[PDB]
Amino acid sequence: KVGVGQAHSKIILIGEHAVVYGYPAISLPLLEVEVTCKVVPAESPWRLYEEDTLSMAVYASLEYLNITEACIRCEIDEKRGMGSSAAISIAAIRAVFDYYQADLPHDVLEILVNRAEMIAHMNPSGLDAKTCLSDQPIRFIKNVGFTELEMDLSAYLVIADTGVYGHTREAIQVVQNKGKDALPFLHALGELTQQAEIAISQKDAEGLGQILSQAHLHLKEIGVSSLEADSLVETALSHGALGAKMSGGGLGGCIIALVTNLTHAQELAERLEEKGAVQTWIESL
Amino acid sequence: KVGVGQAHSKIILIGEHAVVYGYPAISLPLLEVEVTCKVVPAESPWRLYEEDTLSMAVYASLEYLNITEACIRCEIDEKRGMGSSAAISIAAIRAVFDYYQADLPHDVLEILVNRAEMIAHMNPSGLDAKTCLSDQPIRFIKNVGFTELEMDLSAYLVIADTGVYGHTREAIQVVQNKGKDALPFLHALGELTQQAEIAISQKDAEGLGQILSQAHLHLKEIGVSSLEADSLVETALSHGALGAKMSGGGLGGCIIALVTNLTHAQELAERLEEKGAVQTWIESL
Ligand SMILES: C[C@@](O)(CCOP(=O)(O)OP(=O)(O)O)CC(=O)O
Ligand SMILES: C[C@@](O)(CCOP(=O)(O)OP(=O)(O)O)CC(=O)O
Ligand SMILES: [Mg+2]
Ligand SMILES: [Mg+2]
Repeated sequence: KVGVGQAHSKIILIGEHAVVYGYPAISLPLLEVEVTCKVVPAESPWRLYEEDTLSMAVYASLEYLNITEACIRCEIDEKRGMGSSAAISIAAIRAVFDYYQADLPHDVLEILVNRAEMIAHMNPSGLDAKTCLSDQPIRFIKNVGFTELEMDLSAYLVIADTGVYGHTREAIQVVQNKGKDALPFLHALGELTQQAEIAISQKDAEGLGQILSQAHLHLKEIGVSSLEADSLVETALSHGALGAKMSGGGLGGCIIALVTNLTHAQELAERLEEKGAVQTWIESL
Repeated sequence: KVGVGQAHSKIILIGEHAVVYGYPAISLPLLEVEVTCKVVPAESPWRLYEEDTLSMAVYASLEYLNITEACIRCEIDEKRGMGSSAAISIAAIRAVFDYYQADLPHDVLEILVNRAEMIAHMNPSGLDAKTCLSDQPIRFIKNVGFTELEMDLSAYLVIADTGVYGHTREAIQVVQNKGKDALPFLHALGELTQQAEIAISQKDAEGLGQILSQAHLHLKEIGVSSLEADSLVETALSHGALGAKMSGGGLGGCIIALVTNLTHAQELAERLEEKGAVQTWIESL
């Protein structure tokens, strides 16, 4: 007997970092980008060596089940770097309960994914987890709620993994340390997110693309982008992408690019891997 | 013309600090404990000198309304120290919109109170604001949600203000810096909150009181209580309180004590002010 669990991932269109301060964020489920965790028997009991979201999901699950001596090991595993912190949490929790064949209502799961994220010190706005449990793009505000969005632009979004494992915590630190000097950054993002909705409302991928490139500049100035991400966006843009920006926690992670044609989309991903992206993925919009 | 806004407050029964890591928290509306803010005309435009939740509520309101030159001043004002960070935010926002006679749906308000709290760097779990907008006690978990609780113990809760202005941010820092050593603290609180629900379910004020005293010890050990708070609880207990603990952000703030008789309640508050509490208040349960 082996326990297995699997979660889908997501990608942030816009609102990264700003969501942390109560500003809206729009994100898209990545239903075909999944993560899997297996749980197996072990000689010695399971221990806690780190504050990473996986170990933390195990712990939070064990605490719940009330098991201190869990003689088990929980490894991971696709599309590697495209699985988020929450995605990993969800998968583990499921794998753990499944191993123990424990009952798991959706409320509980959601409660435990967010708790693991929190004790992993990821400082969740609640957006990652939320989107990984949704099957529709959503509009989100921390500590308040979300609404599902209609998303039909007949466009494609190309996702590229920078290869650099995102230092999300450090990124939140940067924006946090800026204090009041982040307000203009936050403000600018708040606006861009508003227009982003309009554009989406009007099914104007071009308008949208523009807004995204902008979002990237502000994310870059505030200091949470990366050279890998920046050069990938540049490549994106220098190949006719309606727009491009980094998505997620920053300081590593992924890039997203907007396009309205399939030939173009496949071309862009190729071009990107060619430039050094470890993986790519094309999502319909 | 003068703008005015008014919010009610709340008190945390249990889950302080632990709620920050995704653990449940139970809190009670304080409908008769209100805060008021007035907004008036001014010579020079309004500026931002600090990251305190009031100024932050003004800013977030102005940003929303899209007013940069707000030639206005927004002062505060009762039951002083019993008004929370969110309570102050709510009152200001209302006073500001009211001054401008701007439309304000409840969604917007709630969105702006939480945003102000966030830019004021208060690190809201969402509980303060939530309870200040509720008229029923609630069970709460960060980034997930809340449920209203039935609360009928025919008991009284005595609230005492330590006088020391709570250093809530610093307190969150302490628990944050403990890292993994806070897990046992969090765990213990998670449990206590569970029993707290049971007791409430069974209308067992004694059982409940016990749990509260315990909650105070763990809050004290982890290092977020205060001498003023501790000595007040001690006085509470040394006078037959079913239980007592600090409530709120810690490092200052208030104490709550449980009792089931009115004579006892009034007696306790007196005794407490006598010991140095700046204000007291008795809420029905
Ligand atoms: C900074 C944030 O606003 C965005 C984080 O984006 P992701 O959750 O996609 O990042 P990782 O899971 O670390 O790869 C934090 C937050 O809102 O949770
Ligand atoms: C530490 C916390 O869990 C409890 C804060 O309690 P209050 O919001 O009542 O404190 P103040 O408004 O500063 O007086 C933080 C949180 O959950 O928001
Ligand atoms: Mg994340
Ligand atoms: Mg507060």
